[PDB]
Amino acid sequence: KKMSSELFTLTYGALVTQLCKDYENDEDVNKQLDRMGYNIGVRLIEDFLARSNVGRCHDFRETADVIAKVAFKMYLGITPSITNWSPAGDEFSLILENNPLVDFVELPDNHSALIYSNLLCGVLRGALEMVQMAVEAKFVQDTLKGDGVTEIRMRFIRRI
Amino acid sequence: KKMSSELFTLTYGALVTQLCKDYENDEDVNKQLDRMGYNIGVRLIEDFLARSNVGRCHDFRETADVIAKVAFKMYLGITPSITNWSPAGDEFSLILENNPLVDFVELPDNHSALIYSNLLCGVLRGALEMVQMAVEAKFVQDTLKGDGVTEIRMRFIRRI
Ligand SMILES: *C(=O)CCCCCCCCCCCCC
Ligand SMILES: *C(=O)CCCCCCCCCCCCC
Repeated sequence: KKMSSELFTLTYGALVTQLCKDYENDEDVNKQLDRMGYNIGVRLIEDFLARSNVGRCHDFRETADVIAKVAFKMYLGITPSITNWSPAGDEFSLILENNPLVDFVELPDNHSALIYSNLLCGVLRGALEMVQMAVEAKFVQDTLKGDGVTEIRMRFIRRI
Repeated sequence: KKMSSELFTLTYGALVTQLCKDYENDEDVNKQLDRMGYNIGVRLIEDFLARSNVGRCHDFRETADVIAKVAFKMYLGITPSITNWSPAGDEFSLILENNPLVDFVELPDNHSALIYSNLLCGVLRGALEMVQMAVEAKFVQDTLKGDGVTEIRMRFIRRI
């Protein structure tokens, strides 16, 4: 059954806090969050494929639509918009007006290099690798850093 | 907006995995999970009170009903049953047939002392402390350990 995001967001917060304690270095935390996200994505994809009707596909644009309109809604309760497609159609952006994971959070002094929700990039990359799609996911905008929106840039590297 | 539990459960899994790496001792992990839960509960209560109609109360039985029928549903998508009330009415149990947090999980060799979802005990204790209620929350049954259900025993210690 569906649930609100508050407990999830606070739990993610505990994770970030623990990593900051474990490494005392924002860059290390960013790296670990992405790694964990990757491992999560490799597992999460099995659940998604079982609960969706995409079957076996490899189309990048279809993948963008499914990620934004189905996966994000299913696992985070939000529907980001798909924007800025590259001429080649191998790059696009996910625009989030609101990011549940940053609720109740206030990025402190000197923590500017920290990419708080970096876990999501790993999830996207790990999940897509399992469907034979090598991609690059990265944050280019973050409301926690004063930006108007949160933006995840997606780039298709090659088929695996 | 509401969301499924899979990403939350896998994220919690990453947290437990990290703690196991950080301490290499199940008892330490249990302790840290509970501590984190406590900190989460102290914050989560503010969100709950703002989104509920309980106002300022201190009744233990009412609290049990609200926890099981409102809070668990709101934050975890499940409604545990309330059972085994003590004669004094200062103790009760939360019975969970299904615990989202243990999905996709298989408690390994020698990890028997680990209380995988211990975070929840801390959440309950921390949240209740903020409403002037000192309590003890502990797992007495766990489906991960072969039990028929997951059981969280709640005991009212005193008003703060
Ligand atoms: C076929 O060409 C489309 C296949 C799309 C598969 C998308 C899998 C995404 C699941 C994980 C994303 C989680 C985002 C929060
Ligand atoms: C008045 O006597 C009842 C007040 C009950 C407050 C309950 C607060 C519970 C919120 C945190 C529990 C989270 C469980 C997943």
